[PDB]
Amino acid sequence: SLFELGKMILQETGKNPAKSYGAYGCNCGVLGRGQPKDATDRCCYVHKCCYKKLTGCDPKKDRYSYSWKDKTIVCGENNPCLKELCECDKAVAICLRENLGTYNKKYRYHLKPFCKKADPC
Amino acid sequence: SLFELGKMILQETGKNPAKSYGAYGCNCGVLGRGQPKDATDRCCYVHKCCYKKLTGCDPKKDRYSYSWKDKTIVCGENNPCLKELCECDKAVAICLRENLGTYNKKYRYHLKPFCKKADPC
Ligand SMILES: O=C(O)CCc1ccccc1
Repeated sequence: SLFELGKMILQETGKNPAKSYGAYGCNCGVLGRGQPKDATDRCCYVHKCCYKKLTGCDPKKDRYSYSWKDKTIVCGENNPCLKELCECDKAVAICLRENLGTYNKKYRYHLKPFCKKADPC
Repeated sequence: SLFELGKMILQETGKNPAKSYGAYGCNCGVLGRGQPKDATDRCCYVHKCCYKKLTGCDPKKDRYSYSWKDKTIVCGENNPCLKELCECDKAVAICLRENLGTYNKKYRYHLKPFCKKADPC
């Protein structure tokens, strides 16, 4: 769900997930996808493209189990969809941390309706 | 559009609109409505209910003209829909400023998918 997604992003980046990534760019947080704005945004593009196959689970609401073991996100889920969902969230969390170097605060509270359409997944 | 709306909220409250009201509560900013969580959220519940009386104007994208005169938002505006929309945005801006006294930061980046459903407008 959004709870696990948020903890993962916090754990990886060390930043408040809802505040930095809840409305970042044309892809991250609320809503769907659009043309990415930078690498941080492109992380979430893939993240949502990754969500697309889970038809599945509710990526926002369905909870799942995972562990923070030696500063590594370990998905511990039986249930195919939830396991895939957890791996989606793990990936984006990692990607977000790797691209902290180009995090732009000007995209933090982006107005998404004015985003250009995204390429299909 | 979101630009005039955000400017209004800034002018009345003195606060960053996207940051304070972009994802506040179950009703402020992105998405639809849910059960209000305080007075400030309820100011956006009304705001979104007000959008539903419009006649084909786009509340998120359509620009309109307004003036900041004697510290009052004065909707100019030709085009009747745009004017009602301007009045809708003006209302919530004032309402948001009037209810700054009970603004709760813990609702700032609220997780809206877990909000309980709103009544019909
Ligand atoms: O963005 C923050 O970290 C806190 C911001 C804030 C600014 C003004 C009043 C309350 C909170």
